[PDB]
Order: sequence, then structure tokens, then C-alpha cells
Amino acid sequence: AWEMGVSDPRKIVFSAKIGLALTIVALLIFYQEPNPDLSRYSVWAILTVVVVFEFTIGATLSKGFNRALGTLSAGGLALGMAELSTLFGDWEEIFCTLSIFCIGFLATFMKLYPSMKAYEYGFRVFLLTYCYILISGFRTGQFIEVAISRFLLIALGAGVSLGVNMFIYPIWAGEDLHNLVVKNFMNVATSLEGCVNGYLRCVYKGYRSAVESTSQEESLMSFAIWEPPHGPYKSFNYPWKNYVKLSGALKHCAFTVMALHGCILSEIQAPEERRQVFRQELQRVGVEGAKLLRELGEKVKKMEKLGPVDLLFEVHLAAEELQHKIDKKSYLLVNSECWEKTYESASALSLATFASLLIEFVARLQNVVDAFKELSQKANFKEPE
Amino acid sequence: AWEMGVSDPRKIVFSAKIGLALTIVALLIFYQEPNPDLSRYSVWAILTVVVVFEFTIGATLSKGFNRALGTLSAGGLALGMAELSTLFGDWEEIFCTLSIFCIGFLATFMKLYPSMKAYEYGFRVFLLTYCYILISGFRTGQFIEVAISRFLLIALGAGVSLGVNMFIYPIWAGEDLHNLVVKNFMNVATSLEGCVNGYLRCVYKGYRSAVESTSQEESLMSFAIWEPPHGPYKSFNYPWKNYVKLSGALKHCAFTVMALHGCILSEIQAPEERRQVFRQELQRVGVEGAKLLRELGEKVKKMEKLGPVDLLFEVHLAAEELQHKIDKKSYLLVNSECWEKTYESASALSLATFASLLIEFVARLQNVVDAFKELSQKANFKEPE
Ligand SMILES: CCCCCCCCCCCCCCCCCC(=O)OC[C@H](COP(=O)(O)O)OC(=O)CCCCCCCCCCCCCCCCC
Ligand SMILES: CCCCCCCCCCCCCCCCCC(=O)OC[C@H](COP(=O)(O)O)OC(=O)CCCCCCCCCCCCCCCCC
Repeated sequence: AWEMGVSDPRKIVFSAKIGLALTIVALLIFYQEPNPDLSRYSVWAILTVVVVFEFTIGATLSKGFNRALGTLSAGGLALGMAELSTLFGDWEEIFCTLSIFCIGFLATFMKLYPSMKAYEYGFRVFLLTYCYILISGFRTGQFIEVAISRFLLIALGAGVSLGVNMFIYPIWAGEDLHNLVVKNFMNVATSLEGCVNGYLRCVYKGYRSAVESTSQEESLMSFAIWEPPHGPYKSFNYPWKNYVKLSGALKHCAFTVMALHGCILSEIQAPEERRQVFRQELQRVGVEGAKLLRELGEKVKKMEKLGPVDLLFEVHLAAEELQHKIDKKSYLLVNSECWEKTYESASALSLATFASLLIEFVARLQNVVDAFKELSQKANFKEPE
Repeated sequence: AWEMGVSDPRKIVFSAKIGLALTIVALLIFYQEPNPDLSRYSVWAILTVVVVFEFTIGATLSKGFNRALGTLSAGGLALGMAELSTLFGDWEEIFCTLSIFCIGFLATFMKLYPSMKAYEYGFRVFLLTYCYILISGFRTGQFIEVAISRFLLIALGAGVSLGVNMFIYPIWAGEDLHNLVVKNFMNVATSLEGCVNGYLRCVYKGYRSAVESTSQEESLMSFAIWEPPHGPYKSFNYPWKNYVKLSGALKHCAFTVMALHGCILSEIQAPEERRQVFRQELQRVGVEGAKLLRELGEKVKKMEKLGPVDLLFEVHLAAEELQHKIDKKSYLLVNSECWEKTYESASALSLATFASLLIEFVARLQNVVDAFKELSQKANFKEPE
């Protein structure tokens, strides 16, 4: 509660913005000139604020659009069917009650398609609008006055919501993706260092977050394409997809780290005294990889191009040194006596897996640099100082 | 569309059941004795069917419970505050418009807690009920008639929804979890066989589904605890958690399978001519593991206890034979000349990783059998024939 508000102050301004919009609409409802029709249909404006106010501007824009589509299509269809119902003079209510079944069936069958799982809020508004207009106009045969009035109030509630959301400390969806990429770049480095230290001792959250947030990075990219130019990102078409490409290149590397963490939990493990022979090349490889990942993160955050010096030189030097050390001492990995128990053979052969995995991680590091260069070229990044 | 309906007929009965419930409520609204108050508040019953009809009975019960709690708490609070408002005779509307701000702030701050992410439908109904009751009773000063009437029509809509859902081909939430476990047991076997065949050639969906559905298996377990006894699962407290325990034991193996798939995508690979020397042992291990996983799946599906014969004898024997074959030919994994290029050394050392991973998979297979025995003991499984 209070501890969470003090930890993050971005969650105490959104609630007060919603309270302010609600108080404004309420003041306009209480302090208005009395009239017969408004009196009974005036609560339709304070209930739209509670249904259209979202955390970011892009979603607010993207979802309000779908809801409006659902509403206008349902209203037009309902009005057309209500007009057509007259022809069957003898059985008006039979046809009207036979149209609800066919529309509920079609609207429930079209929302179970696997590609429409994220759009159920647009099918619910369609069913609600269709039913309400048919069941609310049967008495007094008024179908063009029960919609034109009840739509202006919804428009006014959505206008107040959008104005308050957009002009009082806006929160943007491209600034949560630019930040998420930088956070993942540091989590992967922390996980790698923790894994190498845990293995050499006499790690989970980082790679789990960097391997499981692809959907967050696709929703934020589907919300950031609706927002107008602002701040440092001033261009009509911003290359938002290159951030997803860089994130995918980093997750491909993070799989190796997940496998190195799995190696620590394996039932079959190697004698520590044998691990302490290669104790000096794994920590150097880890330190160099973590430093490289943190330098890439820092460059991405400050939006600067890569300088001339090749950042992969020291890591490749440390990996070649690892390879040489493994080559000199390969007599500890196998047993030449049997050349032509099994638990001790597997325990011995378990160290080579860890070394080969570290080596593969290094061999993969290059794709992330290539993706970063592509991103820094598509978007005009500042020249390094 | 039609192809999906023909593929799965369970989605064509749910739609017709929602059409039947909607048509029943519509007929009961069209054909009733006219009265002043009902005429304007009678559409409140056809709109509850569209908001309370869910795929399973369990969820239907859980979500309706949480929605009723939100509605009743919001209504009681609104009525109490409306009563208290009188004291401030001079400024009634000021106090009423100043309570909306506070309630909106608290209801928006309590829904942003990380533990309440799955309950936003219960906070939206609370805010809507409070606002509607406060703003719809200011005129005429009627606060005990705007709720008692508008609640019996919601009770009638929910009663019709529950009767039609529960008595016309019900869909239960424990029969989708019992089926999901059996499907995962076969996907893991298919993935293992595909990976072992792909490596020796001159795999993804299975383990991805078996490693990413923990949330589906926890929501289905949070919906199955509300359902009454029925069919084969007849007991007051069914051991639904032992299915999740078995699923976790299988996912622990599926991690190793993911690592064996990762080995195929590695940049550094071994000459095929060297792999061909060990093909037979790897294929025997794969065949035996897949047969064991399919026998466990088949036993789980038919609810039968494990027989006397030990299922792991063959796999352990194929693994000891693998170990012996690796021991006889370890001179192909390293290079004794350098005892005291790096790409060829790494390519050579990459085969031992694959062999050690297969061995670890086998070493882990035991925990799944232990979990299965525990599950078959907690629930009364039939004696094997
Ligand atoms: C008993 C045990 C079971 C418990 C059951 C729990 C029940 C929980 C459910 C609670 C109530 C369920 C619904 C009740 C029936 C619905 C009718 C009702 O509540 O009356 C309210 C309301 C009152 O109508 P009146 O009293 O007849 O005047 O009727 C409505 O349904 C209209 C509400 C409209 C406000 C919704 C916001 C509009 C959305 C449009 C979005 C379009 C996009 C925005 C614009 C885009 C840019 C242009
Ligand atoms: C102490 C005792 C305590 C008693 C506790 C019970 C208290 C009394 C219970 C009643 C109080 C509950 C009040 C609110 C209940 C929550 C439900 C709610 O408020 O709303 C639900 C709901 C709105 O919120 P939603 O559920 O989120 O969608 O109501 C609706 O169905 C409205 C949906 C909007 C569409 C309706 C059709 C209007 C279309 C008009 C515009 C059409 C334009 C067409 C253009 C044609 C030309 C092209």
C-alpha cells in the first residue's frame, strides 16, 4: 500500500487523475439546467470515464477505437433490423426475439476464434448495444432518439477522459519499451555472473524476465504506434520494430545462460577439486561478458553509436585462453585406461558440458552487436563523444 | 469458421446455449403484464446473461461470487454515505461530489497492487455500482427503491444463466486438466524422439507447450474446486493438486529436452562421421524413453495403478551401454597430442555435451515415477488387470 506508493510515485498520479475527471463530470451533472430527457439519461457520462481511462495514451487511443467500432456497427444493425421488422406485421415480437438468437450465436462463435482472443471487449460491447437498442425501443417505437442522445453523452465522457489523460503528466508506451530493453540488458549480465560464481563456489530472475517478456514487448509496440511525436523520438515513423529485433537477439543468448543454470541443478556433478583447476579462465570469461553486456546497455540508454574500438577483442582473447587451458588438461575429462563405474565417468564428463556452454555463449554474443548496429543506423543516434 | 466448428463441436453448443438463454429472457420480457416501474428497468435482466455466462461451471461460480461481493459492498457503502450526507444540509452536493473523488482514488489505488491483477472485474463493478447509486438517487431522494428493484432482475438473469449452463451439456474444469496432463505426457515424448532423430540426420511445440502451461494448469485448478462431485471423480475433496505436482515433475525433464534441442541450433557442431559411431546407443535410449513416457501417459488416462514390473530397467540398461560405448571411444572427444585450432577442438568437444544431456534426462526420469505413485495412492486408482 503506502510502501508501494512511496516506492513508485507513478501510481499515485493516475488515481488522482481519474478522481479529477470523475469529479469534473459529476460537477457538470449536478450543476446543469434541468430538462426532462437529460435527467434520466445523464448518468451515461460518468460511467464512460470508468470504462475508457487506461494507463497509457496509446492503448486509450487503440481500444477506444475498437469500442466505438463495435458500438456503431451494432447500433446500425439494430436500427436496420428494427425497421425491417415492420413488414411481418402479425408477428413483430416473434421476429425480434428470433433475431437476438441469431446475433448472440454469431457473436459468440466469432469471439472463440484463436486470432480474436485479445478483442473480447469489442464483441461484448457489440452484443450489449444490439440487445439494448432492440429491447429499449419496442415500447413507444422510438429507435432514432434512444441512440442519438445516449451517444453525445458518451462522446463527452470520452473527451473529458482523453483531455485529462493527455494534458496532465502523460505516460507513454514507447518509454516503457525503451526502458525494458535497458533493464533486460542488465539482468542478463547479473544472471551470467551469478551463475559462474555459483558454479565455482567452494541467477534466475534475470534470465526468466529476459526470456518471458516478449508479449509485453509486443503489446507495448502495438500501443506505441498510435502516439504522436514527442520528446527525443521526433519522427513520423519511428523504428520501434528494431527494439524487438534487438530483444530477440539478446534472448537467443539468454537461452545459453538458462542452460548454464540448469547445469548447476543436475543430479550428476563433478568433483570440486577438478573444477578448481580451470578456476581462472571461467571467471575472466564471465567478467568480460558482463562488462560487454553492461556497455551495450549503457550505450542503448544514452542513444550513442558504437565507437571505433572493437568491443569483442578481450572476450575472444579470454575464450581462446580457455580453449588452450582445456586442451592442456583434457586428461582429466576422460579415462584412457579403457581405450580401444559409470557415475564417476559421467561426473568427470560433466565439466566439459559447462565449458562448451560458456564457449557457445561467447560464440553467440556477435549477433547482438550486429543487431545493435542495425538499430543505431535505422534511427539517427548521436555521434559518440 | 465452419472448419473450426467441424473440427471442434464443443464450440457450437455453447453459442446455441447462450442464444437459448437470451431468447428465454427476451420472451419473458416481451410477454408480461404491463406495470410502470418494470417497463423502464426490465432491460437489466437480458444484460446480465451477457456478462455472467462463462465457458465452465467453476469460473461461472467463482466470478459470479466476486461480482456479487463487489456489488453488495458498493451498494451498502453508497446507501450509508447518502444517508450521512444529510447532516451537511447547506452543502449536500459538495459532500456527494467530494466522496466520489475519494472512492475513485482508493478503488484505483487498490487495483494496481501486483497481487490483485486477476480481479479487475470486481473493482470495476464496485466503482460502477457506487457511482450509479449515488448519482441516480439525488433526484427524488430514493435510495432503497433504486437498488431493491434493480437487484431482483439481476438475480433472475443469473438464475436463468446458471440453470441453462448447468443442465444442458455442462463443461467441467477438471476434465480439461485431466486431459491436459495426458496431452503433455505425449508431447514430451514426441519432442524427445524428434530431437534424437534430428541430431543424427545426414520438436519445438511439444516441449514449449509442456513448459509454458503452468498458468493454465493453475487457473483450471482454481476453477475445479468450486464444482460438485460427478462422474468418475466422486469425493468431497478431490486431490487436484497432485496433478499439478506430476506436471511439475514432467516439466523438470522438459527443461533437459529443451537443452537437447538447443544443442542442434548451436553455431559450433561436430563432424557427422564422428556422430555416426554412436548412433545405435542414442537411438536405443530415445526409443526407450519415448516408450516409457507413453506408457505413463496411457496409465494416467485410464486411471490404473502401476504393475509390479519395474518400468526403468530397460532405460537404465541402454544408458549403461551408452556409457560403456563412450568410454571405449573417448579418444575422439579430445586430443592427447597437446597433453601436459580451437574451433575444431570445440566441435569435437560438442558431442560429449549432447551425450551428457541425454544421460541427465535419463537420471531425472525417476522423479516422474515417484510423483505418479504418490498421485495414484492419494486418489483411489483401479487395480491393474
Ligand atoms: C445473485 C448472485 C449472482 C451475482 C451476479 C453478480 C452481478 C454482477 C453484474 C452487475 C450488473 C450487470 C449489468 C447490469 C445490467 C446492465 C444495465 C445497467 O447496469 O444499467 C446501467 C445503465 C442505466 O440505464 P438506465 O437506468 O435504463 O437509464 O444502462 C446501461 O446499460 C448503459 C450504461 C452505459 C455506460 C457504459 C459505458 C459506455 C461504453 C461505450 C464505449 C464506446 C467507446 C467510447 C467512445 C469511443 C470514442 C468516441
Ligand atoms: C444494502 C443493499 C445493497 C444492494 C446491492 C445492490 C445495489 C443495487 C444493484 C443495482 C446497482 C448496480 C449499478 C451498476 C451495475 C454495473 C453495470 C453497469 O453499470 O453497466 C454495465 C454495462 C456498461 O459497462 P460494461 O459492462 O463495462 O460494458 O451496461 C451496458 O450494457 C452498456 C453498454 C454500452 C452499450 C449500451 C447500448 C447504448 C448504445 C447507445 C449508443 C448507440 C449509438 C448507435 C449509433 C446508431 C447510428 C449508426
